[PDB]
Amino acid sequence: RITEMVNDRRIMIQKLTLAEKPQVMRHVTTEINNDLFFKMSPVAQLYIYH
Amino acid sequence: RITEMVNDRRIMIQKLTLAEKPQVMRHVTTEINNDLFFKMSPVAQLYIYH
Amino acid sequence: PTRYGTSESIDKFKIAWENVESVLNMEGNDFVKTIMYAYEDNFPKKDFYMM
Amino acid sequence: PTRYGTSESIDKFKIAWENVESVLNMEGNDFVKTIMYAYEDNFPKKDFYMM
Amino acid sequence: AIKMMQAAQLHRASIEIAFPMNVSLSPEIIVQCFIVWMSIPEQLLSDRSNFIIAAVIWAGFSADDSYADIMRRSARASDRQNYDIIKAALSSRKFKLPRAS
Amino acid sequence: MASTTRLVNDRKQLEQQVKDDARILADARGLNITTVANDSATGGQAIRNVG
Amino acid sequence: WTGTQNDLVNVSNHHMAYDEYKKRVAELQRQGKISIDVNDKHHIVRVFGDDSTFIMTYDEPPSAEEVHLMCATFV
Amino acid sequence: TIRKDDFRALQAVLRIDEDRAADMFTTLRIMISSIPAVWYDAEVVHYPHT
Repeated sequence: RITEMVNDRRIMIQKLTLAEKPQVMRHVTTEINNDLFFKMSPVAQLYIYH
Repeated sequence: RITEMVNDRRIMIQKLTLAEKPQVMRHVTTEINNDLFFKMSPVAQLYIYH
Repeated sequence: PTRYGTSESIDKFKIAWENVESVLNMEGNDFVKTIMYAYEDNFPKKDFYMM
Repeated sequence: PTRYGTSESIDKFKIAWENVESVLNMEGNDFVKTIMYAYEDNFPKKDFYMM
Repeated sequence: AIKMMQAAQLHRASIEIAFPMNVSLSPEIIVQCFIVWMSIPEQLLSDRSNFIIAAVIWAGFSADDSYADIMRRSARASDRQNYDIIKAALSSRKFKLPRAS
Repeated sequence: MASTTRLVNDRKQLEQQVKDDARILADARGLNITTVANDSATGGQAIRNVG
Repeated sequence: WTGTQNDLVNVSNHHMAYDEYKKRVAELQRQGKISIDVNDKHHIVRVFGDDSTFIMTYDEPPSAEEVHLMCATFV
Repeated sequence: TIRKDDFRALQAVLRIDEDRAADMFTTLRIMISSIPAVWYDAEVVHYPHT
């Protein structure tokens, strides 16, 4: 998911060892995409200026 | 046995004695195949690097 | 492989290797043994035991 | 002519260069020697020796 | 030295270059890329690293394309193919670079 | 153009021969491999998912 | 030319000291001490005659004992 | 920006001397003839080694 996130080839992500592939982590409930950012338009000007 | 090998160098040994021939002495020689370490292993990269 | 767990078997194998090394041969370095020991955390336990 | 002409290992060049280096330090050849040791990177020893 | 010696033996352990973080086209990056281009043999590097080096080199010579416009060529072609295109562009009648092999 | 014009090549061949026979007879004493450990960690900044 | 000579000599051995301090720091990093991710980016050396100073910048600031370890290694 | 003349100097300073080449070749010649060749096919593991 992170690799698909960062489309730039200059960035390269650490490779995973065989023993580290099946390890388990906790992810967030819902991801932050452009959808959420589009909904802050009425107040975006203040944030940009500051 | 020593004189027989003609591999790379000229080995010369003086005649011992008419009476010192039957003297006994211990000399061991390992007899184990060494071709079973050079198989294709999933860890060969570590061998090469080290 | 059907007597212990996936880790107790590894420990038993290590003990057997150390015992055999100290029984027959004089003390040395055992290049392959140290190579196996150092990178044992880069492999899952099952395939490490198989290897 | 024969016996290690234009096709020899770069190892052998050290042997050949010794005589030229010795001659280039004979108290009266100093003009060429300084020019050689100042502009080596543009005119390396190999082409000078070939010339 | 050890890594370069290993990369010349295994046929599959080619060196992978890690570029500096969150700094693009800094003055030292350009000269370091040039040194890599004309001093490090091409067969000892990964296709990705060769492509990045070639992109940094070609950014400053192209009449129109910029660095981002060149890095955007990741799609529509592979890494090795892009590297070959750029290298062929750098050996034309107008530009000539060594590219040590 | 005589036998005096074959001295440099003679020295080259003699040097190669001496280098060879100085190593054919030299004893083979293998060393003990040491200093083998896992010391190739890789750093960098984490991802640190926001939410 | 006393000041010029002093500042030329002072700025010379500083580079040779930093060169080997980098090796020692890399040695400590592979073992467990200073830890990875503590790598400087810009180092500036300023010389005024005999007296001189050395400033190194970091992206993540090392903790207090890291500073002591690296300063001891450099000295 | 860099002047077109700044490259030929860079190529000139990167040249390799003859004695340097001989020393380069000696070590490689003694290394190619001793390392086992059955491990050259090994797939890379522990990526930080490259």
